[PDB]
Amino acid sequence: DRGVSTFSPEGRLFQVEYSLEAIKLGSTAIGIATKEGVVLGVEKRATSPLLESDSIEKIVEIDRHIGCAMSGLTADARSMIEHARTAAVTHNLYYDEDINVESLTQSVCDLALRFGELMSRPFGVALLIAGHDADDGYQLFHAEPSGTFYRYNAKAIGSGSEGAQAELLNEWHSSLTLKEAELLVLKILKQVMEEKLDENNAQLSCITKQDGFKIYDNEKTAELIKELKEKEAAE
Amino acid sequence: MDIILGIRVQDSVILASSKAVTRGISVLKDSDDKTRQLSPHTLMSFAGEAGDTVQFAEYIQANIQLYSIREDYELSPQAVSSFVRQELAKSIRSRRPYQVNVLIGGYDKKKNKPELYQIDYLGTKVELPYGAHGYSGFYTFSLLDHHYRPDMTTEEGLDLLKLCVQELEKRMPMDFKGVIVKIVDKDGIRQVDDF
Amino acid sequence: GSRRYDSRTTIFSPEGRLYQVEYALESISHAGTAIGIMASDGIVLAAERKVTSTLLEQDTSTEKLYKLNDKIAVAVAGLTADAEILINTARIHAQNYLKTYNEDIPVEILVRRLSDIKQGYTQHGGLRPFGVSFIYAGYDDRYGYQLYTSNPSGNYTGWKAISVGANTSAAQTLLQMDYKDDMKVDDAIELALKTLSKTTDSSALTYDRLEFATIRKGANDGEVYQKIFKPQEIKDILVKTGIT
Amino acid sequence: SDPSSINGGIVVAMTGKDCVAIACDLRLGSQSLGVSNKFEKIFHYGHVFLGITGLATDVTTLNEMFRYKTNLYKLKEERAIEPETFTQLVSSSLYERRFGPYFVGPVVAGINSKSGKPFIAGFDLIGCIDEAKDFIVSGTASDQLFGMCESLYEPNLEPEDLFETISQALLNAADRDALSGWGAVVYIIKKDEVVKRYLKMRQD
Amino acid sequence: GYDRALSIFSPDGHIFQVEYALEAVKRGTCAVGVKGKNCVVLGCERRSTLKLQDTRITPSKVSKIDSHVVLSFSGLNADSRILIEKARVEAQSHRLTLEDPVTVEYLTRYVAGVQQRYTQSGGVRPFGVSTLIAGFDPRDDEPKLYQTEPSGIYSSWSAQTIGRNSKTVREFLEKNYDRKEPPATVEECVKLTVRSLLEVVQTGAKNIEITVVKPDSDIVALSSEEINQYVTQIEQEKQE
Amino acid sequence: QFNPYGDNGGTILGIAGEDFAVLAGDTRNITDYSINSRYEPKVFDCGDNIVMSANGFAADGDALVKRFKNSVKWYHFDHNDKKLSINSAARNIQHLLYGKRFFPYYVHTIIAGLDEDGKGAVYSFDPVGSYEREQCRAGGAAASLIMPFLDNQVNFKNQYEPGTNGKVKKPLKYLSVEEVIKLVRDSFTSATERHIQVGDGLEILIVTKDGVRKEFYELKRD
Amino acid sequence: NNYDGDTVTFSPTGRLFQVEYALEAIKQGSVTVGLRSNTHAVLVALKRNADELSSYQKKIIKCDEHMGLSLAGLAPDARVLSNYLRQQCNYSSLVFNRKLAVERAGHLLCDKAQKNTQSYGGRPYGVGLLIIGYDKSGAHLLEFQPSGNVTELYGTAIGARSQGAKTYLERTLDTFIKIDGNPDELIKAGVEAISQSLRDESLTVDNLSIAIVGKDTPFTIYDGEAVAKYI
Amino acid sequence: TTTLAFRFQGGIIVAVDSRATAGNWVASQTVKKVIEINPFLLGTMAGGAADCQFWETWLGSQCRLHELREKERISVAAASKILSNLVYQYKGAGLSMGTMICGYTRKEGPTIYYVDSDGTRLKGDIFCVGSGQTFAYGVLDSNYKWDLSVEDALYLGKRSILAAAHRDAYSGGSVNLYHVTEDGWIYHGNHDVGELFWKVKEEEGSFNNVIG
Amino acid sequence: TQQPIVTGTSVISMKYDNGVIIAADNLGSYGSLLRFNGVERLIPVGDNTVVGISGDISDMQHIERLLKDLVTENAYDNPLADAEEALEPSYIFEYLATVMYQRRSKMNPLWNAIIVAGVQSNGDQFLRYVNLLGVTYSSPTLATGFGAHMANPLLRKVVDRESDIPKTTVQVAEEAIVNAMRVLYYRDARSSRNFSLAIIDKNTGLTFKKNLQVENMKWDFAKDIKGYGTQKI
Amino acid sequence: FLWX
Amino acid sequence: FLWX
Ligand SMILES: [Mg+2]
Ligand SMILES: [Mg+2]
Ligand SMILES: [Mg+2]
Repeated sequence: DRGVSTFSPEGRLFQVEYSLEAIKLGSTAIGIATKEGVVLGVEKRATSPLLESDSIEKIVEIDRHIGCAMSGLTADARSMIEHARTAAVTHNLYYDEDINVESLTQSVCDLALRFGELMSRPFGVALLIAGHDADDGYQLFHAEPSGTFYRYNAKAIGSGSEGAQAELLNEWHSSLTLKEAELLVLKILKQVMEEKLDENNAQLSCITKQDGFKIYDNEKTAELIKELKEKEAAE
Repeated sequence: MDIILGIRVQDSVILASSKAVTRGISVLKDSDDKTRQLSPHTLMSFAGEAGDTVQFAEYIQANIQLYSIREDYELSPQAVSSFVRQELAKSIRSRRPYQVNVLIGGYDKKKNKPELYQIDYLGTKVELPYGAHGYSGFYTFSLLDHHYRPDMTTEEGLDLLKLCVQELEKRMPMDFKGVIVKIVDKDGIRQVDDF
Repeated sequence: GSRRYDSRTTIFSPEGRLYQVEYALESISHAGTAIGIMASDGIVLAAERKVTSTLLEQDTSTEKLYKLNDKIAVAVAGLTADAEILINTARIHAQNYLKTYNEDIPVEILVRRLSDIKQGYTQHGGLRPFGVSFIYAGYDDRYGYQLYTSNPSGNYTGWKAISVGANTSAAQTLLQMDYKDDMKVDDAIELALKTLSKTTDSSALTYDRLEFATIRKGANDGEVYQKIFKPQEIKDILVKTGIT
Repeated sequence: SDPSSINGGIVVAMTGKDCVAIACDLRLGSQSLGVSNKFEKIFHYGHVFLGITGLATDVTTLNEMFRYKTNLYKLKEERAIEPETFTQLVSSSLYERRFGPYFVGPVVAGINSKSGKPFIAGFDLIGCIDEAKDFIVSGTASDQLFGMCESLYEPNLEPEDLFETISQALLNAADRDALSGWGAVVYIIKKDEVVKRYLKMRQD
Repeated sequence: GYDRALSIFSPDGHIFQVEYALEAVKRGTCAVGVKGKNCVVLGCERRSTLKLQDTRITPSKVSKIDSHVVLSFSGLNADSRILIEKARVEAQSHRLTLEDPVTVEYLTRYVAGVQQRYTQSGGVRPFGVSTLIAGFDPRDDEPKLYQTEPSGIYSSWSAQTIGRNSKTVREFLEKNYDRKEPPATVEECVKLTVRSLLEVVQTGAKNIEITVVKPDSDIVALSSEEINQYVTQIEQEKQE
Repeated sequence: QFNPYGDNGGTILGIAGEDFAVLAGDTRNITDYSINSRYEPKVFDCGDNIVMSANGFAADGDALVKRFKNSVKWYHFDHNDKKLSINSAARNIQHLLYGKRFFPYYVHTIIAGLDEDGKGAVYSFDPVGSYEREQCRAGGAAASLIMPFLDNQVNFKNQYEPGTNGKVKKPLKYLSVEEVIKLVRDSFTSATERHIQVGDGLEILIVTKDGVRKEFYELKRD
Repeated sequence: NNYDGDTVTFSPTGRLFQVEYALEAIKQGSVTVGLRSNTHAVLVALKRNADELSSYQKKIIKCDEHMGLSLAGLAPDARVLSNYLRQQCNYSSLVFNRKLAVERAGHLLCDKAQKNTQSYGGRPYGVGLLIIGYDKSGAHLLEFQPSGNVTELYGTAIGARSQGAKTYLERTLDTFIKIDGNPDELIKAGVEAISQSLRDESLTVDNLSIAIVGKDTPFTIYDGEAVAKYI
Repeated sequence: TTTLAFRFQGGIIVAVDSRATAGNWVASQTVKKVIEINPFLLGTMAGGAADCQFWETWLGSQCRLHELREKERISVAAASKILSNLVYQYKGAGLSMGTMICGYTRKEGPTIYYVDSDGTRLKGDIFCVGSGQTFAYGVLDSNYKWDLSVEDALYLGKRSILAAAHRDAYSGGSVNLYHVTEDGWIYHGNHDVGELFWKVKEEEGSFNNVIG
Repeated sequence: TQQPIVTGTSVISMKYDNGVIIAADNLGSYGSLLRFNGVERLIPVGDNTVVGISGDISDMQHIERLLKDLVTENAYDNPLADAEEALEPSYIFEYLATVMYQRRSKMNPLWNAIIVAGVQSNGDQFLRYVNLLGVTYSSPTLATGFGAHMANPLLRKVVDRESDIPKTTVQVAEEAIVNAMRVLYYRDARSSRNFSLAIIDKNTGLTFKKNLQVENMKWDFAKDIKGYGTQKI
Repeated sequence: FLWX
Repeated sequence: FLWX
């Protein structure tokens, strides 16, 4: 075989590049950052109709001011979330304040490369970390198993990512309302999802300064799906 | 903690345990149950150092409950007492030993016999017809030596126990706020609500 | 580094089998046959010694049948050295249980722990598994007489009659043919020998190539006796049944 | 807070003509308070007898420990341990805990099955072996037992006579010690029969 | 200590050791879970190539984790024992610290966490086991059925099957199980479970095990005759 | 036997205004009946408009200030040069102090600065890290002399409105920086008179939104 | 070929391929320029974005009040090494009340990178660093390579098309070395240098990252509207 | 220090003094001896100021992690047992903590747990903890009924601290009142003993030992 | 936990206009026994620093080795080891201060009182004290042991505050130090007549003076002292 | 050290 | 201990 921490002739880590392939196979996850808040949406993708879709937890609370959406080997994300939650709470205990979204992301990304021959392989999951802090306002971060993270105005990860990202490029502007962003996530998810989009196979969430991180009810998302379809037919 | 008694009669084991929890010059509580059910037919009363008593009781309870699930079988009172003794026998040569004294009252379903075990914090185990811990023994042992018969009924055992509590309420310096009484027999564990 | 020379003893095949467990079982299939038969009033353990030499000391020998405590014995099939490591562990586990609970260890608990050790060598540690299959013959006051087998996979199962080692396929067909539930120990002794006699790779079954043991309640009143048969006692039981 | 004299108790062993005797009291107390009048201090592993005085939690622990060790011995050796060998095992085991010892006064008694020779031995808590032709004493009334044994004892006593001598040695020694008595047990050990007798003694 | 990374990524982004563990599950005897209105039923296949077995002492396919939660599995039997033991210990540990028995979701999430850890720990191979974990939360009458698999992913199921020919019995359950109206009674739920196993098993003799779990730690395993009555009833209705 | 602790004497004093805060300390360092230094500062600018003093055992005092200054530096590195708020500093110091709960820092600690609303703040700590925000706190050898004077003159305790029959209290009001420095100077001259470990010099660090200013005043040298 | 499996294996010509592959990760990285006078040292870094919706990867890290670097290659490896420099700079301060010499900083990075190239299991660092600083012997610029080779220079550049900026600085050497007591003019020379490494893209406001340290200037980074002056 | 918490028809009443001492030196009169762990959980402090303040702040972090992990507010039993299991690990090290964990949950209802540093954990309807506990008990026990109104219960809690604040040298400053309902804890203000004593004396006609 | 065995007594020092002076006697006491008479307790580090050590001599000899090793380590990969990157008094002090406080915190102290006297590269006078507790302080005059009680009072009559340092010459400062050493010989029972003195000047550099003796002693008045009160003979 |  |  060959080492786990081996460089390719092109100057990339084999195991990191192979984990990126695993993330492409994962269900779609989309994040959009506005001045009124950050929206996170995911494809649930139930393998069978007997599986109770509401038990598919691919959007997750880290603190009241930080949410998280995942794509890839979602089992790997459990210990990453556990670390993020502990980092957020521990920082509040030491400094009596909310922890910066960037500092939380950086803490999660420090796990990423702690693998070799520490854990046996890199994580097979990418995270969209959305949040708000007083300093840099509403933020969306893409945290990879490479240990790298980029800030994004909008970002799609998973199987339909390259198609969804090209769509987010055209649609996003710096004056988007929260309601516009919600519809935009639903619109782009419906385009890249195999099965037809409804409230049971797709989940919306947002983080606002006022109300913090909230996962939307199936009732609330269903009204936004109905609002979306009417507006597309209206021209 | 202070007063824990045990009387093995013909067909049952009876455990009486004082209700007072005192710290300094204040009786904080007067309704404390100083017992844990280890298994359906095995009950353990405990007395000693604050914190250590409950921590040790619940630790033993967890281990016996784990054994019960694993083997789908209830450990004999003899087996439970031998396990508890060995835990205390380890404890005494630890950095900080459990300062907990216990009575184990059980009904062996295989033998159809009640069994009472007295174990101190050193890991000193004895099977007895009647047992006590702390200063209680200095009154109750001589009283039971006189009045106890091996073929007594549960009702006779409760009257014999009332005689012990009356003697302790008369001659003991501290107010222990009465006792909670529990019977262990072939039908399991039940609490006498009016004592 | 050392990665180059690692066999990777604890991995799955594309088919979802454990290579080293499968190959260890292949190893055991060449070992001398061992039979266990459980009757209503006792258990028989019979085992065929691996191609004996005429200058081997037969009376002061122990290859197949080992004592774990006063109530439990095992028949071995595979590497004797590997078996003795596990037997010494099992003997200690039995005494640990007695020390803790002041009661003789129930047969299944001892078997499960020995089977859990074997399981470990298939899931972690990067070591080869133990090339050993056991037949556990024992008695406890819960289930009475019990026959078990364990194998390098760390999987164990209960039996009325079972064989391990060589020609188990043939042995299991003959046991399945002549076994019945209301069987006595003396009948089970005869079945055990008749089975080995037919499945043996040798020309004729003789006393010097056999190890034999019974676990009866044939002691005095409600207590169990283990009898590891002496050479002369195997010679007598072999004539009595009319095999020689 | 002297571990050796919290629970109290005594053991004595004597040799006779082709026989040994070992005897112990039945008291277990917590200093002044008598708790149990059934606490036997003599155990046996095959034909080898061990009496243990001192802290009762260690008496129980060591009994369980030697049962464990003699059981593994028998499985590996395929024979019962002999008194001379068991004596060495007791000594090894006690000295293993040299700087955290068991607060005990053990006494080995038994007849070697091969030679037929009567054998007795005593130990301190640290494992030092005290071998004797005549008698071994242990416990809270060891002074009393030394006085009784040294006067009463004579060599080559018959089993029935030896029984009287060891019984009177234990009883009279126990009645001069506050922490000993409350009943007594005497083992008479011959080559291939063992008689166990409970003595009638004053219960104070 | 043995350190080797056995579970690693391949060029196509697969972890072959995790996928080969699923093959071991696919080889294992069939196990089915069906949750009704007021009960969950765990049905298990037992291969009939083993006669002269002792069914008194042979490890049962359904294991109690606590008095209110049960765990069946498909795959390597020896591996299952390690997960069951850990789950049983965590069940007692939870009662000790939270002063409350585990929820079915919590117990599932723990077992799933253990399976996941063995997919990115050095020196270990993944568990060749998928589990069905069923029961009732303390002081709750809503039935719970969860599935775990070697990767460490877990999820809640109205009804689910795992093991050999599980795709056939999942096909059956997918058309025969109504989400709007689950089996109203115990009899209905057990029958649908036995029916689903009779698509795959062979004979309805000593090949089917059924365990019924009801609220407030009410778990009972059905005997041969009890199960045989359902088999006899289903076959007579079939001939139509 | 070796005693790891010593007493270096001196006394410190923190007062909070509306839009400012002062942290004053004498510059005398002593052991037993000997003067070690007449000018050894123990009130430090720690950056981010936080001033700190750890009075008692000077070795433990310097160690703590050193560790907190270092804590501020790493807060900048780890959180994108974010300003450490006085409330966040206070919580961080609690964890520093309680870290050595079983071998304590033998010092009394006071920090001063502005809260996030721009208002004057003083926090005080026990040796093992129990802390509390206050308008007013004296610490060290002469704390028992100065503190009751501050209660009377800053918080207007036991002072009633003349002719109200002791029914209406003297109303609380913020003091000017001029009035606060008068109380600090009178507090220290009084302490110097009656405490042998207090004197030589007084160093005041004043914290406004404009930064950290210093003032020095002579004290009696006997 | 057969000798690139790990860092512990030499090739028949005496090459360490895993180190050379780590060196390759730098060439793929975005361009960054370093240059100094006698009074000031300047870092200029071209930041790279994933797309138009993404932020621009921050290239410049502060190590102390008098020292910091720019990175090209694996950013997480730059974080590890920068964190190690912060600790060594900090150790020098607390223990010796002494600002760490820029030369010792280089020696410490060299020895840390080397250990990863001689041991089984580990891997080389996949990043190159330009360390600038002002210490007791004036302004300094270092070039770190993950082979362990550290080099003190007047000016240099690393990353993609770095040869353009490196040729310009080699020509301009005599001019920019004597920009003493003028920060803005030394930056302009650094911004003109990095411009020689541009293809199709030009320097925008959220694209350009400049850092400076000097005689009466702590290590400070300029991003966003602060660098608009120099476009 | 004097802290009390008692259970009645209208929920839980929690009352504490605000005095911190260093021997006979009165360190502070303005100490917060109640920590609001969450909207339905209160923690009281007695003993070592640093020990109580640190570990009850830490308990709040552990309770937050519980509701993040389990998507459900922690039980009073579980919250109290985290703190009791923590101090038990430090038993013999010299932590000094007398603590009441007071709160409401659906499954438990209003619940009070006493937890101290020698590892004692007790559920109960009435507790008084601190140097002035006996003074508080005297007034509380002699006036306590289950059927007290919210108004009367608040006053009895306030009056019981005032009683201890007066007699106990190591208790005083001010009274901090809390009321815990099914809807969570409600703060009922800071009451300076300076004004409260004379106000109570005059209106109630009590404290006849004092020169009026 | 130690107890000091072989010990050195007072180290005294002060600042003057251009530099610092430090002095210490050449005695190693063994309790009341004046055992060793050839002990140097002033240890120069480079040409700009002198470390004066009192207390346990075994622990002093350990600190000598640390400083000797510090000079070697500083020279490693350091082209400016004898120029801009030479060891400063402030660096040498902060190192010792760190070690002293670490050793007290591990309950195994170096049983010493240390004064680091030197001149910084910018010409500033450096004079700072550290002891077994890790306590540090600076002052125009510093002294250890009996020196703190008897030397400081005499040295503070010359330099009472900061403003007095520019007004104090090396002649005046040295005279004060030599006078203080005589007073310590009169009154310290664990002192010797023989001592070493070091001047670190920002112009003339390091001047190390060995085998100095206390002289101009007043003993004559002793002949007039008879008995303890009433005795006339 | 404060007490409460 | 036994002594000699
Ligand atoms: Mg006892
Ligand atoms: Mg008596
Ligand atoms: Mg003064």
